[PDB]
Amino acid sequence: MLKAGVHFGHQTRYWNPKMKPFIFGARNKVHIINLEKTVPMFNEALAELNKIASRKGKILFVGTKRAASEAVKDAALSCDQFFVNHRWLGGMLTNWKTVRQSIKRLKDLETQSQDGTFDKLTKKEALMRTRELEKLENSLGGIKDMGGLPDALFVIDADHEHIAIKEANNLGIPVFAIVDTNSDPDGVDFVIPGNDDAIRAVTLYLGAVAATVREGRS
Amino acid sequence: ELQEKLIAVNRVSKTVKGGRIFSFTALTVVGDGNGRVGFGYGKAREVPAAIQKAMEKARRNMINVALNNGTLQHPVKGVHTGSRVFMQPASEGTGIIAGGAMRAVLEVAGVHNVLAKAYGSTNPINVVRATIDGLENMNSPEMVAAKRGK
Amino acid sequence: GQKVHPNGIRLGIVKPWNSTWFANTKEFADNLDSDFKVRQYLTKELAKASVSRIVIERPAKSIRVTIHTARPGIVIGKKGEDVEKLRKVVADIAGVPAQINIAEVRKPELDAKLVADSITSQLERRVMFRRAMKRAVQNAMRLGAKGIKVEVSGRLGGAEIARTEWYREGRVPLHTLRADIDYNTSEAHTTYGVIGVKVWIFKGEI
RNA sequence: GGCGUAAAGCGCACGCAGGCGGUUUGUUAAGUCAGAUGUGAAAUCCCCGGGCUCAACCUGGGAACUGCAUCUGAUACUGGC
RNA sequence: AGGCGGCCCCCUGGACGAAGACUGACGCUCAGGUGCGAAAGCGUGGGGAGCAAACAGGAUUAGAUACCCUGGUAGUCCACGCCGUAAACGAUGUCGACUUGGAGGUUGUGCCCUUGAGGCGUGGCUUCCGGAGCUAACGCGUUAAGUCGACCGCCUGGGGA
RNA sequence: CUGCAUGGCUGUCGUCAGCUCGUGUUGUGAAAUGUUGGGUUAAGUCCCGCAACGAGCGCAACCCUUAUCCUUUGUUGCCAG
RNA sequence: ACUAUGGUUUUUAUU
Repeated sequence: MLKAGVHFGHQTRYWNPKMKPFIFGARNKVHIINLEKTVPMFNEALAELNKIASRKGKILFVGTKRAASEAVKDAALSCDQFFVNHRWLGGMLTNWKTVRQSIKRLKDLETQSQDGTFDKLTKKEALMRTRELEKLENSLGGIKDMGGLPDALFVIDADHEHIAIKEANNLGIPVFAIVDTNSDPDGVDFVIPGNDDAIRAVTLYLGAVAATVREGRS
Repeated sequence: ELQEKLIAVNRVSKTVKGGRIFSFTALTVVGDGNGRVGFGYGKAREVPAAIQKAMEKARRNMINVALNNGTLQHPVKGVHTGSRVFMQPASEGTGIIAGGAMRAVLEVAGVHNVLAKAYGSTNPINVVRATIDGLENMNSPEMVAAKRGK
Repeated sequence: GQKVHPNGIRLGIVKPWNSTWFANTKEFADNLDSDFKVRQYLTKELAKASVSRIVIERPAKSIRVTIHTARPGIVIGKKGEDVEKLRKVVADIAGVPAQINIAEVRKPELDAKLVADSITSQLERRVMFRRAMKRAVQNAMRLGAKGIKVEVSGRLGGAEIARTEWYREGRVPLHTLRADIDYNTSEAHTTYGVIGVKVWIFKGEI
């Protein structure tokens, strides 16, 4: 384990009281976190990711928030891992035995503008059906090459996404997330402390996880 | 390894015109005669279609029965609406014991040394949902490092 | 559905016809009386030549005909370039000299008339018929086609019950104009009950 | 076995008789249970065997009537103090 | 509890918290009993502007017994008795107990230069939200119809009742 | 004789935009979802939005037909030069 | 500104 920044400190109470998984105290209206109760979890969050990467588990990285949606695309330039930075749909994994027909439509439209029937009359009218491709490239474009289901889902926010969590968690796929003291986890299988500032969530940790995926072998 | 059986068939009630609808409903079961069971309900026009939708549902699910001394590993409750089923173990070298419609499910699970009470609806398409709520309520320990039995 | 007829109300477009006859415009109404006189002794000779389709050709005060058969050896033997043995019959039943022609057949089991004859053989005999229906579907769909209807009505018991059934496969557009659906009607009475067999095959549009 | 509704919560509160009531150490042994004696005939349903051809009828012991009284004990729990 | 507000008044039951203390089971529920009235009704005496069961007049209409529209009795106000009753409907029984959180109201009790031209703990009560669960479904959600207990009353098909 | 038997053909809405499918989803279930919702049209037509998605038949296409300017022909039809 | 009626019986799934 390597940074992974976890404290500033900053802000007053935006924490869940129920349900206080990492906070243990307050000083000068800033709340402090216990990093000794989390050693068994820091030695797990990327250690288990390495275990499935060493077993050729297919990994899906999520970042639809505009602070992460481009850094996750440079992370896919430096690693042969799956990424989504645009929208999700209800049934995107939990209806795959039907929704794979939209993937098979996506790949058929990537070749449709080379048809001899596409050259006829008006350029504007010939493209009206092939324009549906840009909506499938926005919802299934990140999973069309996967040929099946992910082995794990990785997110760097604990409450920005919802359908990306519902589609994985119900289907028995483990979700991995980092939690700031301004968020509370739901539908997550692997949890650890982190920060909400993009310079820590995006710029540090989204590099540190790709350094765990490039290790397999097996 | 594999046992198959037909339990019930019924025409859909609806007066649709004038005449009645030609839809039918069927209930079938699958098992192994050794410790597993699966069930299927189906609805389609005429019995030769409705029975096949039921078989294709019954060929898509399988649950294990918890067994000890050749009978149930414990007495168990299983409920679906008016079907408030209780299933309990019987004596050595026994099979009647089982009769009526419960015999048709125990015949594909393989164990007639099991006694049942419905405490309400014996309606075949609904009581079959309460028995498998009982098979999901069967205990397999996963506790023998602290608690007695097995 | 179900009365839109592929070889009736939909026959006036894109399909080959089985009869054409020429006459004086002032006596077509008089020559109309002959259209059964050319069939009455010939219709029961078509199966005896294994014919899949007939084309009646009748020039002014003349007769020709063309017949399509997979098994011409049943009616002409070897080698097929002398049709005398059939011409001498066709000219005698017609009461006028004739010149008949014989044509070849491609995929003969992919035909609504053969499927209908293969199913009628079971019901005119009061035997098990569903085996022949499933065999015809798994014959046609593996020889060509994209969907098929094979339907039966009457004496489907169960003793003295009548009933009707089909069980469809693939897709079959019966209301689309230029669908080119291959079809045949079959109807019979055993002197103990009425039976009917209905067949439609879809291969491709236009 | 139920009482918002399909059938049932008193118009409501107070209260005599009845029902119910925190906790520990003594003490009692009513209630509870334990070691035995006495009895519940003939039978019941059941387990094994007998006098008569089978069977009735008659058996000859089990299993059993889980209560009621007396004797000798236990004191956790419930009740008395 | 049913019930109770034009305004202004006196007599009298009841609740509970913080720092603590004393008494010593004195705590809960009840067969039959105990006690009283909203609006009309009855008795026995007053009063009358407006409204108005009943009642009178013309339309409207087949008729109008209702609406329209002109008049109007009892009653409505007031008191001592009798009536003792309904949706006395927030369709929910009285008491004891265990649950997970947000913000305000109300009523007590603590803390923090209050440091902001403000807040956080925590009992009795409460308005809106709100995580499990309960249900035939709509509903009930710690002031639950969740979860477990003490006591009393009631009920066995339609209508007859 | 009879359209309360059995075929066949059948009125009108109306070329109207509607009727349906498979696999998922949801309820105790008949049933619902999609096809509803938001703009638009002649329109289940097209975008938007989306636990439902893509599809089938109907549609739109396809087919026939018209004013103008051309074009083949050149007649017993026509006559600008 | 305007109103009340309808007894009893009651048919497709196949020659």
